[PDB]
Amino acid sequence: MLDPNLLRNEPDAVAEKLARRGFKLDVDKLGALEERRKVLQVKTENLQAERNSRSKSIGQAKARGEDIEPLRLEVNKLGEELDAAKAELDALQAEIRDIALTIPNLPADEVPVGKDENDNVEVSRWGTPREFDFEVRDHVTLGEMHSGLDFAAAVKLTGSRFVVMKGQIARMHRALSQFMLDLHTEQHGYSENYVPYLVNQDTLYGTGQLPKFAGDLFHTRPLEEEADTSNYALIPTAEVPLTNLVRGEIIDEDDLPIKMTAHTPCFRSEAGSYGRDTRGLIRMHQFDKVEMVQIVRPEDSMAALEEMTGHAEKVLQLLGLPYRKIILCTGDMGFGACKTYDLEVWIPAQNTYREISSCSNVWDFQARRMQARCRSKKKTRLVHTLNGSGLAVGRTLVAVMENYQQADGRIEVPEVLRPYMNGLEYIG
Amino acid sequence: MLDPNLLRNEPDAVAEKLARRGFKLDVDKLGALEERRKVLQVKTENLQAERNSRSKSIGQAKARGEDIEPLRLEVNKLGEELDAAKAELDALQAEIRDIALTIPNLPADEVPVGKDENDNVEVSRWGTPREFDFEVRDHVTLGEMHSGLDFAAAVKLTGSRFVVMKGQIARMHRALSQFMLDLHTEQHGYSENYVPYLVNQDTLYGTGQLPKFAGDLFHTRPLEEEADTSNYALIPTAEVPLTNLVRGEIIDEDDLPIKMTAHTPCFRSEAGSYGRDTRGLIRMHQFDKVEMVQIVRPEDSMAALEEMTGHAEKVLQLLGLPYRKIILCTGDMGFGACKTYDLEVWIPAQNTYREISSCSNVWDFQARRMQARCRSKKTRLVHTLNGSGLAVGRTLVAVMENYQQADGRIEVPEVLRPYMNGLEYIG
Ligand SMILES: Nc1ncnc2c1ncn2[C@@H]1O[C@H](COS(=O)(=O)NC(=O)[C@@H](N)CO)[C@@H](O)[C@H]1O
Ligand SMILES: Nc1ncnc2c1ncn2[C@@H]1O[C@H](COS(=O)(=O)NC(=O)[C@@H](N)CO)[C@@H](O)[C@H]1O
Repeated sequence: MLDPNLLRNEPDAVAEKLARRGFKLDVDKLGALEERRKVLQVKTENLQAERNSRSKSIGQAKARGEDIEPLRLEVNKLGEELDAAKAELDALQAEIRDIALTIPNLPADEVPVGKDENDNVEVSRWGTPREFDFEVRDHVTLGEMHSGLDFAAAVKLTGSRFVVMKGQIARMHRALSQFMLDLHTEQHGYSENYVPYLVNQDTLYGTGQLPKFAGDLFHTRPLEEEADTSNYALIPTAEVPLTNLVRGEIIDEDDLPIKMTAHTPCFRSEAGSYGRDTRGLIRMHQFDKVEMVQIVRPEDSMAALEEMTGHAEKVLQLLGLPYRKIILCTGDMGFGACKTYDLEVWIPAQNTYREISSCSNVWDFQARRMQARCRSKKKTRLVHTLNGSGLAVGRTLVAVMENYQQADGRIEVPEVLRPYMNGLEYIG
Repeated sequence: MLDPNLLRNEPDAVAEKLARRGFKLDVDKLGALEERRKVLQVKTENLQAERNSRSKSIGQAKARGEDIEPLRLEVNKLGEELDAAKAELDALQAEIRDIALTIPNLPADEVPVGKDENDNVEVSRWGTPREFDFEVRDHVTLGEMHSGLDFAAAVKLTGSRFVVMKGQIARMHRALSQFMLDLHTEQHGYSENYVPYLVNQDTLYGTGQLPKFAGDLFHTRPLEEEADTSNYALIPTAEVPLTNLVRGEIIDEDDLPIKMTAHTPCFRSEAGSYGRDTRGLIRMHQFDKVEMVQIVRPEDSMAALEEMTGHAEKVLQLLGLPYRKIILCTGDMGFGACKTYDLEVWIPAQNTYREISSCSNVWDFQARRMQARCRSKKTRLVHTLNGSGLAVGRTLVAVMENYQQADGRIEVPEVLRPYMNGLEYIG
């Protein structure tokens, strides 16, 4: 959610910034509801003052031995008028909240204006894509050769967009997640967390999956013994449970930043992807990801974005994987982001770079939904939140398999993963 | 599923064995359906002979120049009767299979007869429970002290019977999983697998979760774009996807045994657990577990059960955790097992042992459902086995409580220190 004061005091300036994202805010519809809400708030306050005064008059008339029936009739009338005005105000506030919950975040001023991915801007590059002296194989072919990636088995067990990994390739996928968690928790200052992989509706509203993106998730049916409290969804990223750990809290500013990481499976319906990324591990219903989340004071979020993006870049550099860093344009950003960097890793068989991390500054947008606040050394204000992949493990495995392949199909194990793979030098 | 030959031709002998595990086979109902099936099979044969004979008569009457119209109508009526016979036979065969899928496995002869968990038999015990010179703290209190187990945060994110682990305790939980996978893959001969955590209905029938235990699982709603193919359930154990990897296969016996391991989250509704293990990590909707699965030739499954149970015992021994090995009696075994060992670990704050692994020989029960066979020639069903090596959450409970110090710090078990960047103590 955006600051309601920006929506009430600068609705036209807010609408203009939102148009850059391709979002059309109906200023006049919201303004008419806000005007009706102000009228109803004044009415409820007037009715409450009038009812309270008439109640004091009853006490006095009763003590004076006067007839209290005319006053009792008035107090009853006023109580019902107050109940009607409160019901109308609650319905109006709900209508306003429903609109407010559909609005994407305001982009930061330095975000370039653009309509889609072609308008994103490269800000830096690292490393040189390997020049091969043989015909490269993609990760699916490499995984078949080593009996390490089995998509057919996953279709039998479950369905499309799942995988079964086996043996040395499964060990390498595990080693990547362990190297990532260790780097972030031993060198980058994040605290490790084990989280639920199912979450409730309050959590989904907190991070912005709800109300607009229910279709992007897998939902579980309620349990018979928890009939009214188990409408859950599988997490699409650890950003959702981690960010919500501060929901409803007031944190002392001196206890910020809070830096968290977790390795979890991530579940996505991938709706709207018919025929998109049908090869291999690129777009799965289930993928592992090592996530970074930061909860910071509002003054420090742009600085924290650079730090967190650097933490993701360090994973790629230590793995020897060439990449490019892109700033997303206004039209290509996620709902809650105000500024995002994507890291795109070189994928030899595709002869292009593919997204391996998104790092975003969410400003106070999720903090507002979650009422996550901070207190200065005594008035409170919303914190800022940030999230970033460090990294998507499946896509990192694709990049390692393809960039480290040898002419005979073996895959050299990157130096940093060897201590996690019992010293193994090559797959195959 | 049981061998259909045994159910059809020695139902009372099968009933005698099933009654020892507390299951009453309805021999009368099954026998009545089987007789209707055999009668319909004969009726179909009578009808087909009549249809072929009347069709042969048409050809003769056509060559002679006689009126073939009455014989043509007779052939059509016989075709309709054959159609009805076949539909009734298919419906009956489905009804018989539906019943067959509700029957538990036959217990092995050496399984002690008993009614419930009080009739289980202790086989062996290892180690000696620690004697404490201070008041024992439970894992929940220890987890609060170190800001490492946060159940209230999990209620806020999700609901009851979930947890959020943080910091050193979360790292210890991870180290346990890594130590277990490395032991099984590097010393015990298991192949590591990454598996789906959602599975389809065929997979659930393959391992026995369906038809009877749908209420034990979390089910996902179908996806709008996979409307007829995405009725999935979250896995309750990696046994489900791993064992189904051999579904529909004919394996050369020289390629057996197949030994697989995986580390996965496990999801369970825990229906019927009102007020049982309300506090802590012992009974959760989500828990991690390092699973072992073996696919073996039928002659080797009892030896494989001893080997696999020993693999799970080695995790406890290496972690210095006292335990007991129990053989479950007939009345306390799970649906698909023919023989199960319960490894139970010492839990200081509860002053008792709690199950940390179940190791089972499933005989040919899942192999039959999955049509997983092997060739030595003729084919036969493989045997399947599964065993926890171990449930990670309960192992964490056991490590936290058994290694606690007077001041609330927790000594890190020696074997986990290389997986915890050399950390000696939690705190
Ligand atoms: N369906 C998918 N299959 C495989 N990898 C995926 C899939 N969807 C996303 N990813 C990977 O996960 C990364 C992060 O996903 S994201 O949606 O862009 N961003 C987030 O989820 C944020 N919480 C930051 O991690 C992507 O950059 C991509 O590498
Ligand atoms: N809800 C739960 N929460 C935590 N741990 C559990 C839960 N249910 C079972 N476990 C643990 O998981 C172990 C194995 O579970 S089991 O159902 O007994 N058996 C299996 O699942 C078999 N596939 C062997 O692993 C149990 O011994 C127990 O230690």
